[PDB]
Amino acid sequence: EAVLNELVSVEDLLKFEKKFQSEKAAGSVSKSTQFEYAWCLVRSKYNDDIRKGIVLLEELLPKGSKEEQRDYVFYLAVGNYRLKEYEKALKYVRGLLQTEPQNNQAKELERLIDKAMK
Amino acid sequence: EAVLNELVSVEDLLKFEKKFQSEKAAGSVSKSTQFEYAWCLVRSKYNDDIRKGIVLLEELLPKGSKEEQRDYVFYLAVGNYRLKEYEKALKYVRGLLQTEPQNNQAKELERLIDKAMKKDGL
Ligand SMILES: [Zn+2]
Ligand SMILES: [Zn+2]
Ligand SMILES: [Zn+2]
Ligand SMILES: [Zn+2]
Ligand SMILES: [Zn+2]
Ligand SMILES: [Zn+2]
Ligand SMILES: [Zn+2]
Ligand SMILES: [Zn+2]
Ligand SMILES: [Zn+2]
Repeated sequence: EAVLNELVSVEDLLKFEKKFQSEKAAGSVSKSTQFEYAWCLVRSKYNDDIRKGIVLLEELLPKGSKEEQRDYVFYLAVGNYRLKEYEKALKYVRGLLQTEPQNNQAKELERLIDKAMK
Repeated sequence: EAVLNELVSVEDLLKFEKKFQSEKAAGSVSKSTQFEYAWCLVRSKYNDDIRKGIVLLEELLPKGSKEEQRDYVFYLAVGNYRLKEYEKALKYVRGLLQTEPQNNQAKELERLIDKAMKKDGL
């Protein structure tokens, strides 16, 4: 239920933030640590987490491989979709559908963005 | 959020499945990859995925360090809670509370398990 979703999310966000702030103090944030931190931020209920999570994914975009960039663009569309930036979230998932046309998860996300605009 | 949570779950579950199957074909499966896959499995909508995630966590339990074992025990309690293995979920969350008495997440999880048992008539 909602209480269980809150418990697991708090456990993950508390661990990933502590791991992110520790590597940031050491001047060496790995891409996995920054991605998992932004992954929890874009799934948060509050906008100042979603905005922060989108910023972290934008920084990882010019530093990841083509397979890693697809996972970043997917959650950039998810993050902007939850910030009601529907037009920007569409160009992210459409550009993702150009390289993976048969991605059922990305194709279904386009439906949510389209139904939100309509 | 219902359709959106389904999308994020399948996207992560498919990504870590391929990374798990690739390392499995290589012979060696790292603890980080096996944990991340099991972490998504115990959070899936379907029960068969949750059971597979519990098995992967049971294999990592005797291997990991004391800090890694706390995360294994925490999600072993979450997985068994969703499968309504209540007494099994209690022994895990009570074991984590033995080493961390001030863990509000495990303390609230123990109350959640207790509520679900009374709602189910046990
Ligand atoms: Zn936070
Ligand atoms: Zn707020
Ligand atoms: Zn906040
Ligand atoms: Zn806030
Ligand atoms: Zn927050
Ligand atoms: Zn498959
Ligand atoms: Zn992860
Ligand atoms: Zn702990
Ligand atoms: Zn107790």
